[PDB]
Amino acid sequence: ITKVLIANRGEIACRVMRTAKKLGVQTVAVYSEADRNSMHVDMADEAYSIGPAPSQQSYLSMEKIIQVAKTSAAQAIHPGCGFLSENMEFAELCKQEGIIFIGPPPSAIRDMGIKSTSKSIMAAAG
Amino acid sequence: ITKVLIANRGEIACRVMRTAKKLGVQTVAVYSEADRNSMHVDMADEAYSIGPAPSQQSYLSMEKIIQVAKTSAAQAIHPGCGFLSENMEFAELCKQEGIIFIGPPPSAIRDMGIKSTSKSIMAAAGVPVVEGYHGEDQSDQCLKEHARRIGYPVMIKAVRGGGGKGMRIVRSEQEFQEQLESARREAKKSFNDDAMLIEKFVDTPRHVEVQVFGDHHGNAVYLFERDCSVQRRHQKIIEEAPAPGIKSEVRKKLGEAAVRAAKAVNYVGAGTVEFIMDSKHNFCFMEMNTRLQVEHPVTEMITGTDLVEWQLRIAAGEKIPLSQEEITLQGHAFEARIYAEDPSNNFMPVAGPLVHLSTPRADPSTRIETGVRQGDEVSVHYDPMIAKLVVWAADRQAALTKLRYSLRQYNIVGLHTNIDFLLNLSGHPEFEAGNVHTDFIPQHHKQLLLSRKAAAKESLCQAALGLILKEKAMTDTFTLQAHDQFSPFSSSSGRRLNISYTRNMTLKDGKNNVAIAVTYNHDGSYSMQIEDKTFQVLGNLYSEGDCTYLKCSVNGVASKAKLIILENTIYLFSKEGSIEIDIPVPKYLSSVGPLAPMTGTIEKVFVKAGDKVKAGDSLMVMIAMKMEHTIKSPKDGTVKKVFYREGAQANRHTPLVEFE
Repeated sequence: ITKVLIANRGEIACRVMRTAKKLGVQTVAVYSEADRNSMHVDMADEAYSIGPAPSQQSYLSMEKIIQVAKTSAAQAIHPGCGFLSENMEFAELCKQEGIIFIGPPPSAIRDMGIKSTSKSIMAAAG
Repeated sequence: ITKVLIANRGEIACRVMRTAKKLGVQTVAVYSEADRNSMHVDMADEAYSIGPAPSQQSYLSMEKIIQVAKTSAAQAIHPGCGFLSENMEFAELCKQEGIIFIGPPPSAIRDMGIKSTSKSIMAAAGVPVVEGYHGEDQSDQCLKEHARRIGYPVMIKAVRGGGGKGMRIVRSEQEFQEQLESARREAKKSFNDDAMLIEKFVDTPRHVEVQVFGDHHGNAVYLFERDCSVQRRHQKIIEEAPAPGIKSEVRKKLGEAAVRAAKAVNYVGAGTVEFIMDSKHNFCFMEMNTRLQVEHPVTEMITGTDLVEWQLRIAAGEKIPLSQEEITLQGHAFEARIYAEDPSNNFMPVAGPLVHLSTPRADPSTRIETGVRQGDEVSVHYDPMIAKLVVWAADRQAALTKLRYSLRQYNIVGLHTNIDFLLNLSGHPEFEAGNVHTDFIPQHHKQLLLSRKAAAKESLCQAALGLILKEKAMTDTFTLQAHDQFSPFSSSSGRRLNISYTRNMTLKDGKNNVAIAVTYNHDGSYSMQIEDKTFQVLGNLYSEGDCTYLKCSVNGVASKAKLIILENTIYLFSKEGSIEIDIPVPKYLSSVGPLAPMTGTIEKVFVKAGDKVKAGDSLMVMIAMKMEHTIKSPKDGTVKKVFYREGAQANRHTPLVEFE
């Protein structure tokens, strides 16, 4: 991973980018209309806008984040926490598009959605 | 050693002095007339001049360096690299004078001058040298026996001579009929000698260098070997510290073999034993270096040692502070050497001023060693190197990413360098995979020197914005000196009454001109139309230390690049490359036939038709009431007619010569 897109904002976006800079990895972020002058916009090497301030139009969007990853030539996407971090369809979309999803594979995410499914899988393991 | 004289300049002089200051040792340096304002003069506690700029009169002199050591009361001399570092007579002179030579004793230097002498001394100790034969007894029948003894692959070269002709290659046993044909067809017409020597392989060799450090008490340790295979014109360009591509057993074997070699020649100090390998780890000794080398900081990153401190301690009579079982191996380190040179003509060195110098961010894992400050010039009398960038990371791939990431932050403006070559050399699919051998660069040479590419329209928007904001800066610093402060007109807003203002500027991208129409918007944004496409361009300037950065937002895409504007050229340094956009120069700033000054007679004509003069040339001399007037040429070209021959009377404002 030479360039990572961080599909998140604020404290978590800055925490990851500081590590990336330390390692030598380029960072791209997104900022909606709402975070145009937030902390992670200036810390990033490049960032793209998406749309209206509510999260439904900016950070929870599946297509907009991929579109940013493709045009910036990002090799991996880090969802951080709270937006797409538990979105199994997004992890599957990244795989099909060819982008590294930083997180568990879709097969490990989907089976954890139902509490009774993970209870039985783990109980059978001791 | 309480005071050391360093008989060297530049990067190596500063590297040693920083350690000395850390230890508490006073440093003296020498600077010739050439380095009066170089980096190591100010870092030193005291420094002396010697003489004329060429090295023969300053750093290679034996007596001048001793004279400096005596008057400064230095206790030891460190030769560094390249001048007296291999001068055995100087080491003997120091001993006789009473000054500590920091390096091996003369007895260890002299026996290493002759390659056959060190080969025998080390071979007798169990060192795997390149064997072969150096005898003339290798005729056709003997050659068959010699090839069987060393193995069927053979490269045959003359005892005397070369040039790339007359050589014979054996890649199998049943090729001696071809060897006999070639020996008669061409080989003996150019060499004019029957005697030729044999070696084993020439197929993708690698140079692997393992360090040896010994002391005056009989101890020796080894530090982990480097891969030094990547070179062009027999000059090392980059270097890999942990020598990737080998196993831990190879590292142990090279450690023991190099210590046996260093003891065989009774070597003391920090030296290096150079091995050559094939693809199957058959290492053979070729040569040994007897000085503390400039390559060492790339290894220190992965061993965790300080070899300059170690060398000073054993020179004072101490033991090796850290044993061979305490030397670790963590991560990978790379060096990239930045030279003042122009690769477009197959690297000829260039010399000139450095107008801007910026280094990558400091970090314990990013070691920056420079010998040139901003405002300093590159000379022609000494090595054209500017800087060495050394990085460390947890593994090989992380270090290659960090090396390229930080290298693109290194900005030189004022002369041509090899930075773009280093970036294409590291960022090459085969180099990252690990396909490294001594012919890598000539094998892929055409893929490393790439032509200039056209700028994107977004990059032209950034250049136009930087220029506009620089003009604003000039306006702002004029206002700060004005009495009429806070007033309007000072804001470079382009606010016309009831209408908008569009500025039409032209930028030159390489060879081609591009017109950019910049509309000033009421909210401070710009709308820049380049050819047909409109960009919404916002941004400003900010400072970090002594560097100016341009902050851009173009169509919602934020970016940041360093903005340097030097005379006509706009430099944009970003994390994706470096783009140079030129500002065109108008005719009336770049323009800088003739008439008679009074009514006089002409003494001497100079030129006729068919001649050519260049500007500021004597065309005519005329005397007018006893005042000799020499006409000159503001114009240029070739004369078509001279209207007045010598001795004729010319009048006021009468045309003298003509250009067709």
